[PDB]
Amino acid sequence: RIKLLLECTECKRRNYATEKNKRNTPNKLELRKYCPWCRKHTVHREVKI
Amino acid sequence: PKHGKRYRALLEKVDPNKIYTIDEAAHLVKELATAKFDETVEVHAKLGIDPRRSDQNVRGTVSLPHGLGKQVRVLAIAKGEKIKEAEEAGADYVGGEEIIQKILDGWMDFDAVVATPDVMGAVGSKLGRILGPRGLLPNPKAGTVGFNIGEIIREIKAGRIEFRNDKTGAIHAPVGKASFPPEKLADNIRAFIRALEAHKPEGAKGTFLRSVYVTTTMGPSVRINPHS
Amino acid sequence: MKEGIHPKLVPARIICGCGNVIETYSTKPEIYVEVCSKCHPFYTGQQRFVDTEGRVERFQRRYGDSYRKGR
RNA sequence: CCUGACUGCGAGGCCUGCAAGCCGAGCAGGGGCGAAAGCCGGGCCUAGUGAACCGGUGGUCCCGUGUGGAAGGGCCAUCG
RNA sequence: UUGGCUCUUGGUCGCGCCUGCGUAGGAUAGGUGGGAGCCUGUGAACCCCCGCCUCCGGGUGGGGGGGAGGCGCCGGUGAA
RNA sequence: GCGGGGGGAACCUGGGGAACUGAAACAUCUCAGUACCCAGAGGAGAGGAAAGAGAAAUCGACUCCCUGAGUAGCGGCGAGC
RNA sequence: GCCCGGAUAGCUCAGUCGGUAGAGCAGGGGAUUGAAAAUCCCCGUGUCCUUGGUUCGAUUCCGAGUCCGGGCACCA
Repeated sequence: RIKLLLECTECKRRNYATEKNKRNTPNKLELRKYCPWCRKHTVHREVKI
Repeated sequence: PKHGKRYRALLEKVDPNKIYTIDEAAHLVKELATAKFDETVEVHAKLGIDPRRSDQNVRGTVSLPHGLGKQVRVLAIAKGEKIKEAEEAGADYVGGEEIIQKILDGWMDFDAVVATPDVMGAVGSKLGRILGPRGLLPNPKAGTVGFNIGEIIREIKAGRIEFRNDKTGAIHAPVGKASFPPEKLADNIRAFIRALEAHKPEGAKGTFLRSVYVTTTMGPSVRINPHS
Repeated sequence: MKEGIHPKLVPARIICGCGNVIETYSTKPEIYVEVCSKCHPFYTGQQRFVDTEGRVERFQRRYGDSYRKGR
């Protein structure tokens, strides 16, 4: 609705760690990186709504 | 009321009330027509699914060697000792890259395709307009792709047996002629619908075994019983 | 007890909380009623060796005149 | 060129009736960056936000009213 | 509590083979898939009544007039 | 020929059953199954031999006193119960 | 947030439930009409939701999304 939206980010399915980045103009691209708790760091990613 | 078929005469032996039982049903499919060669027993089946989703599709096969030397034509390409395996393990039709050329011009006398790992880029790229979505593409679960070419070939004329679904969901297999014992025929059926459990897509449910049946290839047919 | 049955005997009390639900799907129901209420039976009957009535109630009438026809 | 718009933590404090509010070196984790020191746990700062309660989803696998499951709840995240 | 009976229809899913026209296609072949053919009690597929149902033949089916054929394959046109 | 018939300070059981207030307003809730109305029995009443209790292959009619415990708990998870 | 239904031509809209994409309005072109209207005739705008998919292919059928459209459901 409001151009910013919450997104909770995902690693590669198995559990995750969250936090906004919006929505607005730049559409469906969504990737980043970010280090979880499954394993230790390793790549993580994004995904998810 | 009377049906304009002389097969009505033959229909006297063709009285498909009870689905029957497998030895005995095999006796019925023996007891269909008897003129040109042995009565042409040819298994088929189908089931309840949602074809337009691509997700439920499978089309496999596995070794059932038997004394049937004629089912599922398959071009069986190879390069060397593997050619020896093809030619001696007994396909009725085998060739190499040159036969792929004969196909590249326009030719078609085999039902499916299998080959050695070495050429698979070729058959898997050059023939895409040749094969289409017709299932001529060799498929690792279809007993095709890999070094496993040769042993499966001896099945085409002994006990090939393979599956196939699509946009109509019908499926097929070999089982044996008419003058075939019942200890081997029935076993080929039990194991084939053990194979039907072996290849049920998992999103559809219910009474998945809706039908199992046998059309003699140009002539009389018998829904065999998929149970006893 | 004149709105009881006779083969059995029946006249019960009530409260009637209305109000929402939506329990097992979301929040929790609204409720707001302390209203006491009546909740009750019925009448009708038949014949002796000529000359009767009965009163009775519903299920125990199928049962009822079964019985009493059985004399 | 990437993601440190990181998890685990926090000595010490500013403020302050309470709850809030805000700053934090330093250590482990595992990274980004330059060759290296050294930097980085959001934005140059001061507004852009809300206690609880009851629920929502995804985990954890903690409990699971005789024993075993499960319903159900808790704890983690996180939304109305 | 409250019955009968009659007429109805609408729906539901199979069943009865009761159907399949882009195009080309010895033709109006849903497809999947099967493999190179099956009957004569009408000994006929020649026509000879009628019918099924039609956006033509049609595909389909009872009548026989009975005199060993009829269609498919191969072919071949096809996206099969 | 039997019996009921009514009357009782308080107590009891059943059939009915309320608001002020309490929540610093207020309906869910509480005051409260109270007060009170009526029916009924008695010198006591009901209760009462387990289609129980609940965790021990244990207990063993019920009522009453203590403690359990203001815990387990139920709640605009607020009052409070 | 659930089920529905919706991105076909200038407009609003056909849509064999897979081989073709077009209808009233709308323009303009032209004719006669007293003149404007009205008459009547005629050439035009396209993946047919962006996309795949099953199939031989795709307005058509699967679907993911999409976004609008309506309705429902909303005890913090």
